[PDB]
Amino acid sequence: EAEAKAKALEAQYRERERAETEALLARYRERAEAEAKAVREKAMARLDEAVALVLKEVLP
Amino acid sequence: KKEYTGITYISGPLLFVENAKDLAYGAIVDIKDGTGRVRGGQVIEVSEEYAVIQVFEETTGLDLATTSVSLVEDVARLGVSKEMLGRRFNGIGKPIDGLPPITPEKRLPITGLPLNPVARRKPEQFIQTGISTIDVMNTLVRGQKLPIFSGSGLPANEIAAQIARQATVRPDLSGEGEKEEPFAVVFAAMGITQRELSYFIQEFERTGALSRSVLFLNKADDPTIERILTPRMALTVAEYLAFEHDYHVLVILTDMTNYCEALREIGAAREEIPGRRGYPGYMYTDLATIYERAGVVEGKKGSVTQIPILSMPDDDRTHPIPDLTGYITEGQIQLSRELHRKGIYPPIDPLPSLSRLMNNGVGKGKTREDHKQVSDQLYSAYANGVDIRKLVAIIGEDALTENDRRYLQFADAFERFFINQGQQNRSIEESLQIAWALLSMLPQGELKRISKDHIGKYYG
Amino acid sequence: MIQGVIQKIAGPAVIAKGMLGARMYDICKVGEEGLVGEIIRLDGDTAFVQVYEDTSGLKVGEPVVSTGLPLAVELGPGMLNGIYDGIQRPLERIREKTGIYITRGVVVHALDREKKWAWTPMVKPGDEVRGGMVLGTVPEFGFTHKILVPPDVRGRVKEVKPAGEYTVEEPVVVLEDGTELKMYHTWPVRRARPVQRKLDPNTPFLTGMRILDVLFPVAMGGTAAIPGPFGSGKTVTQQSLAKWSNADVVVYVGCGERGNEMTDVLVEFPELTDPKTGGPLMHRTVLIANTSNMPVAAREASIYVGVTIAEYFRDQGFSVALMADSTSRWAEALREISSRLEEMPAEEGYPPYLAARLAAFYERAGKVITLGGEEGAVTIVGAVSPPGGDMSEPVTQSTLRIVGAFWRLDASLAFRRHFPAINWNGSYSLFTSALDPWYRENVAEDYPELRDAISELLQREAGLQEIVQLVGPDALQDAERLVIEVGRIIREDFLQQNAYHEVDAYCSMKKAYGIMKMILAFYKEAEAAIKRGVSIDEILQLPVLERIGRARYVSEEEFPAYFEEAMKEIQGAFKAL
Amino acid sequence: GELLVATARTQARGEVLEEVRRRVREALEALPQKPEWPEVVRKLALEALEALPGAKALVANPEDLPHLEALARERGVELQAEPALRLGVRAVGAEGKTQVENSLLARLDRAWDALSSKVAQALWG
Repeated sequence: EAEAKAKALEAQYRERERAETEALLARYRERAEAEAKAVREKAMARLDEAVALVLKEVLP
Repeated sequence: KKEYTGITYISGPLLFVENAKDLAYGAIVDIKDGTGRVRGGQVIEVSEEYAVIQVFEETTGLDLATTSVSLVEDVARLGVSKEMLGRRFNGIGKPIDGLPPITPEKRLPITGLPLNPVARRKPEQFIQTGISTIDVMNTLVRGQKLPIFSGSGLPANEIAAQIARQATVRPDLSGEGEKEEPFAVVFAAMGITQRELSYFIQEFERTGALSRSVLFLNKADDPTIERILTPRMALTVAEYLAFEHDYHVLVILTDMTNYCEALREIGAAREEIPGRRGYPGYMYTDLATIYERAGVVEGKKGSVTQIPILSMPDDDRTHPIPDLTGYITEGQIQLSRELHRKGIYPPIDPLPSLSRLMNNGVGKGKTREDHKQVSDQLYSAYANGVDIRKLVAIIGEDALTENDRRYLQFADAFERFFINQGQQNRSIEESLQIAWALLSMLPQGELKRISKDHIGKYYG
Repeated sequence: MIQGVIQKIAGPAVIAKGMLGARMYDICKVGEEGLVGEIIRLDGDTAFVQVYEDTSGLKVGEPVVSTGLPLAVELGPGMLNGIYDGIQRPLERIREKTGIYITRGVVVHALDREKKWAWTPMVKPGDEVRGGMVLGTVPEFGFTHKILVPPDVRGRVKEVKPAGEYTVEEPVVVLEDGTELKMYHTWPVRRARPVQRKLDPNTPFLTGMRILDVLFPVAMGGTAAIPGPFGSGKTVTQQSLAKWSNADVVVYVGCGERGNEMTDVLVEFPELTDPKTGGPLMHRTVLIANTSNMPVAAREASIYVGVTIAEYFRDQGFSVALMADSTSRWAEALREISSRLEEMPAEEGYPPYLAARLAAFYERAGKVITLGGEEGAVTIVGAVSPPGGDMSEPVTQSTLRIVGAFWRLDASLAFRRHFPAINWNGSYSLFTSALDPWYRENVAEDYPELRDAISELLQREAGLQEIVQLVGPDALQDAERLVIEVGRIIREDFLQQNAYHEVDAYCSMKKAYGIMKMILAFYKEAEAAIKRGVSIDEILQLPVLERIGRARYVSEEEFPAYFEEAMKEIQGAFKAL
Repeated sequence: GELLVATARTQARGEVLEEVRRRVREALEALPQKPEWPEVVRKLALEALEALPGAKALVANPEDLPHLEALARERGVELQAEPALRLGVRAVGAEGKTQVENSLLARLDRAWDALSSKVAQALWG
């Protein structure tokens, strides 16, 4: 009975670890893609202004 | 921008440019050959007569009708940021990860201004490692720069790996509540070969530390003069992340022997009069300006704790590299060959190691009240066992008296059940209980340094 | 193609002026008789050439012609079944055109340029090639020497000739770029032939001898250092490793060395046979001789020529074994040129960048995967010859920080003519922790615990022989004499490799496992009876001790049938009690 | 997962900075073929000549040789017309020992670090 309970607990723990790792990797990849697209959109929104500032710092 | 031509002489790491008025002393110059190759170099002597530049890379391919010398950074600076905890660097801090460099929050001088001892602080709080020798007798606390000597081929890399993965300050016995922040590893390697590199990076990806660590790798197949820049460049980032973000930076400076050989090469190219065994005199000042950029400051909860790994040449405490290291720094941990043939992991002989500032770390409340007397009694009893082993080897086993066998059983029981362990992580209570188990082998009366309270509360 | 005249000649050094733009480390034809020199210490408009031949007989004002492009070899087919000298010009050619000597300044070819090899293509027009990509194949001896893209060549293929037979310089692949590709290509000997990525060593370089893989093994990408003074073999051991291994090409680079060793290797190899193929052993061994009478500057060319050839063969799917013999003479070459050039010496004249040179040498070894897709590994056995033991010398305590194994030869133990003279303790290998799963799959199941037991019994005998010597063997209790006798069984029975007898000169792993399992079953069955009250002097001349004592001279076709019956005698020998 | 998210955000910020750097590179390309580019080249030539202490030769493009020719007629400098100099000028001082650059691309290479350290915080929000 102890060996059967140990085998069942190990299999259930491995299954729960695999499912939780899949869910956490999916949530991390979703947040990564969302934050990357949002940062690209925000940088494009803040763009075209300081380029002339860096050019005036560059041009004499 | 303002190039210079007129190289008169090139040999070894050195090259002599002339009409070099406006090269500031100690600046970075990139060397441009005929076909596009660019090299690093540092200025080390300026005059209106001429100037001298050392070369950060190989000197192959330089002619004299070309190879212009271009100026940057009057003193040598590192751009420094915090988007920095994932990407490795070469010996001069170019990042090799297939990603763009850091957007620098600041610009810092790589040499390091010397720290004000008024602005320091007592290095107080205990750090456990798991390793019972360190966590019982030779205390490792926050803010100390303790080096680990290695012999010929003793596993220094695995000791550094275990203290990298499973060392943790314990807030609860210190009595401050908790914040329980884990560490941050500045791993700077100077001529590790390939195998040690593989072992360290696979150990770090198996413990998951590469999301909070930085590597300045300057491998064996890298050029041989950028080893002078590697530790100062790492400790610049260490000072940064400690003293601007309240961290607990641990710095692994691997294999200082290659730093000292590179220093010997640049000292002997410039004819400079060496001290003992061909090392130049300013090696003391340069190992000082590597080591003593470490410690704790008052008020700011950032902190730097260093493990420099030495490799003793003739596995001795007498060669100038470990000798001058042990004069500069405060407390060291020495490995030994004699225990290593007995499978004893980690092979730490506990006599010649010494914590400099055990005395302020442990005591009442912080560790337990017994710890100082316990450590002193272990030192004295085990030293008596070790130097009675030689007398036993002289006069034979059957020529022994009482308490000689008790010291000898103490000696080998100690060397096989205190230091001898796997990669298991022993606590402070667990190691002290194993210490009382080993102190159970002696009859009382000889336990002089243990006072009456501890001997009347914890024998057995 | 800058051209000056000789200003000054001192030592083997020719410092020639007028070089205003001679780049570093060039090959320059110095002297009017085609001598070959390396260029260091650029100074004003004046170089500093060292010459790789001698210079006894030159004058002032002879022209020095730089060739512009640095010291390089020509990697291609035809290297096998070959001897070379330090600048890689093969010696049997010179015998074909000089005699039985070496003269100052012949001008010959590093490869044969009149041998017709057999092309077979493996690309088509219109393809893309980057460096290190497979182009074509040539059967060389038992071989598929696959000529590949030089690692600085990238572009579109225009045409490729079909499967004819050709000269080794024939332009056979022309890109859609204006680039041609011959069968060879040059490469400088101070640069690693670059790889995609380095692996980790997990498979043992089967060194073949008993002690060198039972006790202190070397992995396939690993490096080993062999010290040892005179009279401690070292050459029996190098030739035994050249004969009996599992390499694919052995690059035997011997510098500062006897001549009898080189001619021994060239006499007795074309009749003996590697275990895998058949045919002569000589068709897998490229050897670079540099006899100690040959001029002293050629050695630093020779060693890098050897490791360059090793990388060119590790790019072709071959687990290359390299034997760099007597690198202390290469350290003497560095000492001689640095003392010729008047720099600072440190630690007995060895110039302080010797650790950088030696580290950049040994770091070229390892287990990589090349750009074509093959795997590969190159291993280095570096024989260091320290003066008198005296291991605090800078060459030995330089190379001790960068080796994966360290096989310290003794001097005392090679005076009872025990061979090989490996020290039991104080010699150590760092690959025992990684070769465990391969062992547990491919020699035995309980192989690592077995040699754990053997190692601790060797340690116990070494810790017991001291009181044996001090108090005398009168004071044997009962069991310490059995420890002594198992020690005598081991160092008289298990470590006694002759390297001259025709079945002892190669050992396997299964036969070593069999003998070690026999010794441990012998000890674990005698230690049962030693507490039953058996006289320890009684137990010695039981007849199965001869049956283990000459149990190494059977071959593999004889060893299991002898083996299991020997253990049957091991069991039944104590039923006679 | 957090390391992957940080790598994604770092690659996004680096790609935005690379797009801004390519826009500035196109601006530097368009700055040479401009109507006020001769006045700007004369201003940069005056700045380089003030930077050139005691030099001898100043080299620039041939069509740019008119754009500061009154500056070239001033100060007695050896005006060399080298069409390699697409942006900026060069200055060799009197020995063959000390060159000086004035390129807009070299100025961009000298100032892109400060451009990162300031304008990335400016343009991130």
